[PDB]
Amino acid sequence: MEDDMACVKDLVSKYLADNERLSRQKLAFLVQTEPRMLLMEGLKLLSLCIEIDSCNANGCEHNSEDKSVERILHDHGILTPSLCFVVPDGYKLTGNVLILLECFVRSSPANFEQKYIEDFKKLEQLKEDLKSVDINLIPLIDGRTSFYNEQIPDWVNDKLRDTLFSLLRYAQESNSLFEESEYSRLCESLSMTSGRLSGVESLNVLLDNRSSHYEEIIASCHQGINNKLTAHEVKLQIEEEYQVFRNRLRKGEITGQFLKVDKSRLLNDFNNLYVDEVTATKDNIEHLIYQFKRASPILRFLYANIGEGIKECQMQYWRSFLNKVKSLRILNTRRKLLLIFDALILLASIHDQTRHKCSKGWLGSCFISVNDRLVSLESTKRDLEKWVGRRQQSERSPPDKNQILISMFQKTILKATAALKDVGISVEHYKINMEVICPDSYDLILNFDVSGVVPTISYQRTEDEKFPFIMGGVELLESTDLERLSSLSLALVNSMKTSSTVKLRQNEFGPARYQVVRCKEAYCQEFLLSGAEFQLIYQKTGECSKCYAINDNRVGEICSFYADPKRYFPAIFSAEVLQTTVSTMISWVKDCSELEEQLCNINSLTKMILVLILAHPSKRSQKLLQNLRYFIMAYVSDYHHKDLIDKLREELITDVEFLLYRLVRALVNLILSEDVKSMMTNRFKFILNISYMCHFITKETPDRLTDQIKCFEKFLEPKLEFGHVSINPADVATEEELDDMVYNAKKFLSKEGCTSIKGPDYKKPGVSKRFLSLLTSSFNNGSLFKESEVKREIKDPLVKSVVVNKYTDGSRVLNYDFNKLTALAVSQLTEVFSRKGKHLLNKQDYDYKVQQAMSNLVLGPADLDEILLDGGASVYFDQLKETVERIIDQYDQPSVNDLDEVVPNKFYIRLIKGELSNHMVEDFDYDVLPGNFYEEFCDAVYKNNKLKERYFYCGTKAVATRTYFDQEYFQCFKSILLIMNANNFKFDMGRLSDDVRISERESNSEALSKALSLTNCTTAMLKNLCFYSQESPQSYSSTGPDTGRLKFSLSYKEQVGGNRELYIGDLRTKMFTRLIEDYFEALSLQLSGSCLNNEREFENAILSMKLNVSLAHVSYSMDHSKWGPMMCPFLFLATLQNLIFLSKDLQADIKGRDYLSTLLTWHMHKMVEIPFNVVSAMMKSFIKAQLGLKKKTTQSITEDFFYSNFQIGVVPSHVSSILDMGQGILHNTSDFYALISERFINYAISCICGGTIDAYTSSDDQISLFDQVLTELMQRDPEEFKTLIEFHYYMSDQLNKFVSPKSVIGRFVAEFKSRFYVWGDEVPLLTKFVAAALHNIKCKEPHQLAETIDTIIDQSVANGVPVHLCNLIQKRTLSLLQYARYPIDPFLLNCETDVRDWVDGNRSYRIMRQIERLIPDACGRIRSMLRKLYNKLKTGQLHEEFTTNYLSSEHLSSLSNLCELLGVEPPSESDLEFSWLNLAAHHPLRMVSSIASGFVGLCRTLGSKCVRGPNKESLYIKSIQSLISDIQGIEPLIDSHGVQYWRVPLNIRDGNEGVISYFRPLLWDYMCISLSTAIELGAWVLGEPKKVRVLEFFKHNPCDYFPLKPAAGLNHIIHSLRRLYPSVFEKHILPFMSDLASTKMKWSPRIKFLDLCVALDVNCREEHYIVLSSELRLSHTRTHTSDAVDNFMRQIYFESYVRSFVATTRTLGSFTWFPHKTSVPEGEGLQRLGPFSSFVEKAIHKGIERPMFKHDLMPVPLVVHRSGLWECDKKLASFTPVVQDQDLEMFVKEVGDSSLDLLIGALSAMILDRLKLRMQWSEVDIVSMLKAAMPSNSVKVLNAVLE
RNA sequence: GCCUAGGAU
RNA sequence: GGGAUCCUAGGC
Ligand SMILES: [Zn+2]
Repeated sequence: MEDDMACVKDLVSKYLADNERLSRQKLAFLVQTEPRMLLMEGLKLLSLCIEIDSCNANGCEHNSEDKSVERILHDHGILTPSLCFVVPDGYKLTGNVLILLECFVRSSPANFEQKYIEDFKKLEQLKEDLKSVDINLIPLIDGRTSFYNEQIPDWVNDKLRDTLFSLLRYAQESNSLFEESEYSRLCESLSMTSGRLSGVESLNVLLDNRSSHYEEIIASCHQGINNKLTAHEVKLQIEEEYQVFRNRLRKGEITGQFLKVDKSRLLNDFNNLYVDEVTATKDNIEHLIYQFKRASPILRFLYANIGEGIKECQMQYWRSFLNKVKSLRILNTRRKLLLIFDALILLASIHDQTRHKCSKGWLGSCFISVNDRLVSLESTKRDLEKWVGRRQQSERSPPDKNQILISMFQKTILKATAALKDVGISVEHYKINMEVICPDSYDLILNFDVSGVVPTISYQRTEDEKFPFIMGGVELLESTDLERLSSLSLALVNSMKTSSTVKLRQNEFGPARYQVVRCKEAYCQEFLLSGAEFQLIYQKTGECSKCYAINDNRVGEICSFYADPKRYFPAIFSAEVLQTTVSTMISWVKDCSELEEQLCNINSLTKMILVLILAHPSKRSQKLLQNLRYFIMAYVSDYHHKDLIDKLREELITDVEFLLYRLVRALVNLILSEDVKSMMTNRFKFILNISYMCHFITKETPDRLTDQIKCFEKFLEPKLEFGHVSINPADVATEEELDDMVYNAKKFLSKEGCTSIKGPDYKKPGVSKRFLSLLTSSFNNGSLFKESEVKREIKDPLVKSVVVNKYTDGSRVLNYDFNKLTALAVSQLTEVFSRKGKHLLNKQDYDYKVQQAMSNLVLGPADLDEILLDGGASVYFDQLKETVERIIDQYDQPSVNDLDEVVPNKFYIRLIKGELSNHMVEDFDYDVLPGNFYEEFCDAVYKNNKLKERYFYCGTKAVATRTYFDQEYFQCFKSILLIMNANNFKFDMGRLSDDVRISERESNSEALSKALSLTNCTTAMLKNLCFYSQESPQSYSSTGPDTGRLKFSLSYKEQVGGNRELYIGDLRTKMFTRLIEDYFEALSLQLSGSCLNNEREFENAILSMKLNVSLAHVSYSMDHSKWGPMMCPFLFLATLQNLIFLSKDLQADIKGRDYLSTLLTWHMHKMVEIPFNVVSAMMKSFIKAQLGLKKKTTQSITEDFFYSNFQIGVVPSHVSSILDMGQGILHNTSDFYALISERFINYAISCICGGTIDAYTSSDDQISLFDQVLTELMQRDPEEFKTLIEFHYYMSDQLNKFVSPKSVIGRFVAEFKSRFYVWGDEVPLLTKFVAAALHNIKCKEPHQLAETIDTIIDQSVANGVPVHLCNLIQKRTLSLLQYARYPIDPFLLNCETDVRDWVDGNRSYRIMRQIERLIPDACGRIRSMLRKLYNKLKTGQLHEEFTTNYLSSEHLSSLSNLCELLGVEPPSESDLEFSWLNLAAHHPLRMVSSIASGFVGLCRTLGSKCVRGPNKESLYIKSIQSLISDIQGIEPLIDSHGVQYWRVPLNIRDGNEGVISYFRPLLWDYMCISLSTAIELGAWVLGEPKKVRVLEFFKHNPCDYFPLKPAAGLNHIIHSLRRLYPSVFEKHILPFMSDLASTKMKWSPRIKFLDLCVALDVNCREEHYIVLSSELRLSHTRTHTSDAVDNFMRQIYFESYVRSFVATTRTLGSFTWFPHKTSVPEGEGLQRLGPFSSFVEKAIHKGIERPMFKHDLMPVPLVVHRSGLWECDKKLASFTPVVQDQDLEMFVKEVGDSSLDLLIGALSAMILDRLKLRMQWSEVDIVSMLKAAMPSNSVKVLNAVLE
């Protein structure tokens, strides 16, 4: 700790500015050794610096020797009788007036004003005495709120502050030095404030340690470049390059890379694109539609022809009851559970049959028994026979099988009921019959014969003949297929609620167990199409791809397939949507005369496409549709890339895709049809929207492993050609790695072009020195700016999951073990063999025997091994055997298992474990267990000393120890759990599966806590958690800080098409990157053109675009490939080290540049990790290929790259190359680079030709808007235009920026960020928004999905979607919700919306509309009543007799009280009876990824106790339904769409408060919602609704639009917050963004409306819309800075009268009403400043802190007197704004509270000095104002003022 | 492979 | 990716 004081003493000796006035305390601090002495001297030094800086900035000389005002005056030559001893911190005299000063620091507005008022009273108590010598005193006060002075570098400042606080943090010393008051004041003074600068300059508190490796890098980055070239010079180089390029090109030495377009060739190649197996020339629609319906199982089932055709049985009740019993894990699943449970349902069906001849619940020999299981009957009889036989033998080794069977039945049923009756309710709802069990049944069982069909499931494919129906019977134009598909998809989705059961029959014995299988069956689901039923059958549960089978009763097993439950979602219940989609889509192109005939064919084709998408959803069918957009984009263009068509040829596997290809090719050939020309825009829209029919599938991933391998290959494969791949770089970098790094850094800049015997070689990384020098020089010469930059010099730019590492020692592991991994792989392989491999290969194959040997090796139960030796593989096993043998030979803190030591009946424990496995501890149920059990458990735990001290404290155990004695057992049980932290292999597998990892993961905040808790300032700030904290390093090498290097990790982010990469960091990597990110973004913010962060740029982009397509100017829409993995931080550093910013200052520039150099140098050395499963799978491939068990495909380069390093020893773990930039990490710097480079390139092209170009960017995309000249030239000299484009390609390639083959050039479209535009018409996107809105449901409260879908629909409607679609979607969602039977309240969603209900409505306005529609003739007067009420209130007549009198008050008859307080008749007596059931009127509903799983979770959660009691309990929803159904005065009511709302009588409104506690009346909610919305929106929403019939039909062309705008002081809000709720205000706005502790507000206008609005609220963009003017008719319409400147003026004027204050840069700015350099133009309120205009400009709006002199109006300072400005005994000028009644009211309120003579004198003086200027007072009153202000004594004050 | 009793899912 | 039984003891 001594080193701390040492180094800080060194700093304060060095960096302290030379001034002898600091020397004294300097000495006093540089000599002490006692801690307390050092703290005192340091704090005194800091306060001295503060007061010095203050007295300098104000203009008062520093009282150094600490004189006294008596002495201060008497040594100045005046007489002073006697004073009280006061010590000033500075003073000054001017003639007969005096100026004092006093300053301090306080960081809390509560403890701020105290010092202010104390100093003011201490000064006035001396002014009163001073007044009698004819001398004026002016008591200045200053209130700085930070110790950040100006004579001291700030990093030294806080480096001193924190070490002082630490030395002060001696516990014993702090205690035995002072009390808690001053301790608390001091600790919050060294608060480690975030300061005013960036947060990286703190680097200067650490060593350099930059010995040798850091030099040559900078040299190379600075060696060849020449960043000084003049402006004119660059023209020469540019011209020479252009000339040599054109010359060497025209002679045909380089390619052309660009082709002109022709529709013929494009169509021809698009047709013959896949021409190797689509043996077709032309296409007939008829044969197509014919062979479609007979394609594949689902299709052949849909369009088929089937189905030309309540009992309260005794098979359901039993089943429901047994299901419920099974749910709770009561019974021990042991040697034979489910068999008896099957026998019981067998007897149930037997009994039920012979009474009413039921025909249900049966397929051949099958019956859905318990958990959707479909058992046979024969094997049941056999196993029952065998069971009773061996049981009789056990009785032998008397009774008959009947007797023992009924005995078991009686025993199990009795145990069942006995367990149930502990807590569970009984037969009361379970209406069962104990006659089912006959006194003899086993015989009756053995005499049951049913005949029928047999069930089968066929795995392998078949032929198209086992289908016993007639294929083509349905028709396209009808909508049966969609409903069949909906039903089937729902039957699929529902296949997840099954729980993993325990099978009964292995069902097969032999390798045919994957061939057609039928002995028994397994689980099954039920669904109805129109008439009869159908069973859907599967075998194993979960959510993994498997087989299925569709069984029926009249025939067996219509088909079978290979689907997967998820990914089939977005079709359920949505049938009348898709049809409407297709219809409105067709509706566009239906007027093309040249297409009149075969139009119906188009219809069929469109429909067919959609059904195909829905029937066979698969990965590689998405990209085919997506890529289509680029083709159509190319069609309308002019020039396209040379190598385009070879992109749309990815990969196809099975047939269906080729069917889709043929269909779409036919449709394109028919739509395009070169001999038709009429409607181009509509066909454009049609095809384009057809291309977006890809989102309909899903966004998820098909697999995991082969999804990770792809991304890993994408990562690695391009970093190998360049020839630089390091491996396992240790934290201490050896020399060879540094050497290779230098060599590669040199190689990177070795690019060349157009001057060589080889010419340019595209598609290879690197930058050439010529172009880089040209760029840098042309940038430094200011040849890339405009007036918005030359006039504004660039100010200094300095003013999810996270990985947790492992640890074995000081070091950190970085390499997996070899032999451990070998053992792991072997084990896994043995598992794979044991599960499936053993049932596929023959026993006389060598591979089978090998696997057998390796399995009996690894677990417990040579001529073959000799042949193995002859098969080469000899030594591999010889070593591996002993290796893994030795690996396998090598292998009281309170916990959860201890429960088994207390609770003997385990069933309770299983209950508890389930409940915890569902809900948190905080919301555990009270009634899961018997009430006595809690007390008995608490007793049995408090007895046993062990667990007692393990959870009780004898001296969080405190809260439990205390509560147990007080006998609140439930809180005790919950607490003991909150401590419990519940929230044949011969070795241990899990330990191995954990040892051979390296990195683990954690959430965002779980680590932020564990960080912030281990430091002083518990306010999370950037530069506090890595610089000044425990566990941080001291110095740093050229590689990284002494903690280590910058790790990372890999994963994938999924989208449509392919998947992008995802880097993940640790805490430190994030913390350090964030600084560079913020820096570069702040820097880019000054320059115009970027569009990644801003908003008001993107709209300018859109406006420029829309403007471009009116004159046919040639747009150029680009893109960029491999942007991520082909950028390098070396390039950023190199272009930075040559950047020269503002040239006025000298050093801080290079300081920042060096800091950034160090940061980038750290970043260049990252150590990317490699995932685990990738390594496991590749090792598996290796160990296979070694023996070559199953020869796979020919290995790519990655497998060899691995195996090479693998069969030498080392297993590759980390790779640290140079070539790759982070993918998504270093965004802002990449955008900066792209912007600068693009501007330079456009500059060059301007230099060559005679035109201009405008561009933009987000991260890699771009546009280019050719000027008029470059457009109009293109039509005469195509050669020159093409060569310009080519030279652009070349140049832009030289700077390491490529162009993807999908860019285009055109005159008819313009693309940006996927937002297309055309002339005249506009292009919507229907399919995208529809497919988005179809699946956006998760497992939240059903009151949130409402606003979710409402937001989605509001966003969509703005883009030309027609509203009918939206209503259909809303109805679909409501039906999906009703499927779970959640009783729909009134306001859940408004399924009636219109076109006015979005463009001018909120989320709730539509609620008001549905209510208005529901129950009229009541609101028809409530509206007028609220209208009168609001009209009266808006002018503030009562303004309080409603909020604090009615709103909070009990809504009992308050309405009638309003109606009598306003004079309108109250409602009827049969009005209050309306209400609406609200679940969760006490506490929100308790709750217990993907989408399907989310939906099944939401479907499950409802049932299981979604109800909280009065205090805390649990119930159901059916319960409350019954308990309402009891009371015979409660009448429900429904609407057409379905909206429950009730009628309950006021006569029993009380007297039965049991269930009625939930209900809530409707008109109350209507009133309050209406008032709130009206206050918020425009008050026009309280007219009278109406429907119009004033229109005749007009021929509505399908494309016609009409843009629209929606129909709509923060300082005052903040004022009211600080005036009403101070505690909430200080802790939520000041630390967020504010510093206004030293600010006054005692003179500010007030508003009553806003005040009461805020009191209620605390008590209780969307630019344009684009719609069709063919809809705008059928609707309804309803019937109805200068301020701030004048506020500051009146504030100053009012303060001028209360006292006298000096006018300086700190007095004025200290107020609140002031334009503190906000968004204000040059001249806005400068006319309303009088004598203060120039000061704001010349002084305030430049950063100049000085006092006011006489030269500031056109050497004594100025004094603000009453109204007019005064110098020493003379007036120069004045100013006086206008006053109002309310301002005077607030004035006389706040001033005339305690004293009187002050108000009288002030008013008299104001009247006097305002009369002598002859202004007029006739505009206001006096007497009534006084009365309204002083309600009891206005007479005497009237007399006083008027006298 | 079976019966009884229990434990774990 | 596509069929769930494991341990200990007692009588066998
Ligand atoms: Zn029946």
